[PDB]
Amino acid sequence: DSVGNTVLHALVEVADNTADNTKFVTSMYNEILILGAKLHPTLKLEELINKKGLTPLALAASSGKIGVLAYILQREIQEPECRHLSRKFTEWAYGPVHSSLYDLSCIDTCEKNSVLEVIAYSSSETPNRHDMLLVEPLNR
Amino acid sequence: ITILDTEKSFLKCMRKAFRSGKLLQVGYTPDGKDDYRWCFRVDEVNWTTWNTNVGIINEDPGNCEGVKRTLSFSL
Amino acid sequence: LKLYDRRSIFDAVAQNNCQELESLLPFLQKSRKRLTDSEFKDPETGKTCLLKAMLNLHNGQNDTISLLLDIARQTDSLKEFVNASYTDSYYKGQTALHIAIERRNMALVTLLVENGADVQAAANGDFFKKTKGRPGFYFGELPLSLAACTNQLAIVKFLLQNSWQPADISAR
Repeated sequence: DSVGNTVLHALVEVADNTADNTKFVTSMYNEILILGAKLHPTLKLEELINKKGLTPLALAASSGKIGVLAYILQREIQEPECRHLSRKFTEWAYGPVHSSLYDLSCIDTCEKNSVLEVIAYSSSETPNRHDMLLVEPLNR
Repeated sequence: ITILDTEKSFLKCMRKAFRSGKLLQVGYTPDGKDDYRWCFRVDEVNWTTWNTNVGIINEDPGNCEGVKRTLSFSL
Repeated sequence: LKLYDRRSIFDAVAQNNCQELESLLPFLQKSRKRLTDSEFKDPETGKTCLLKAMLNLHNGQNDTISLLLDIARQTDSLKEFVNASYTDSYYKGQTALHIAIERRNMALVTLLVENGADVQAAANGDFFKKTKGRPGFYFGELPLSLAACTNQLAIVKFLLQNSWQPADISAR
């Protein structure tokens, strides 16, 4: 649109942290990436930016959206032909013990807007900055 | 905020700021290539369920700097 | 006379194509070799063709394993064959039986122990120790301790009451 938001941006804008809204946002956020790859496997959907230059990951961290943030970091798509869209990769399992590879591409001070930067430097008008350090690949 | 301001103040810390970088091969992308994406690590347990896992990267357990990937990968 | 090296056998074990595994018996009759041949073991971790079949598991029932055991009885080194284990320092002594009990496979336990897999083999390897800093799982380093700590009530009775070679309830 005129603001620069795409479909994956707008699902973050229309989230409001309630547990009913977290259900069908991340469910609808899931279905577009898979259908993005079927029509366009050459396309990378979450690299795109608006006029403020934010990615749909960092837009969820710039605002206070915690459920959309916890989903994108802990994202595994288990079915084949669209597994490369995952972010949390389990590596081995020996009964109880369950070892996982989280990913650190956009986060961890690598790019222009990393979510480790954007959470801490946010102007406290965006709520739940304190909450967004509780998710698993950041808090460790 | 202490951790971020220390990284901005030093360039040689930025090449050391790759916390658990490891540049690991993870899976197979389209057009048949390795993944090669920087990845962290974690540990948990589960006892209430039986802990069934659909997809597992390394069939053989532990992290002893030698692994063999599982045939669960499609490509 | 189709040729065989270490890589082509392990792949036939892995991807479960039993059509490749039909001339492995006359080839070992040709080269005067057993399945417990030094070239067949993987060098850095002593994984056998039996151990490779345990990790690669299709729908709970690999069928490559039963064909390796049919060749090992013809090369009559079966008791040394199933008792082969990892010699890696991170993996000292983990056998075929430690895997089947782990993966909750009742039938795969039964086929292993009848072929001379000694149930008192101890996993004295650094994954199976405590290692309070390292990643590890401490169950007590013995197969009867493995079936008991992982809630498997059927197998903890079977290991004590198998007619071939019963277990020790007092070992440590």
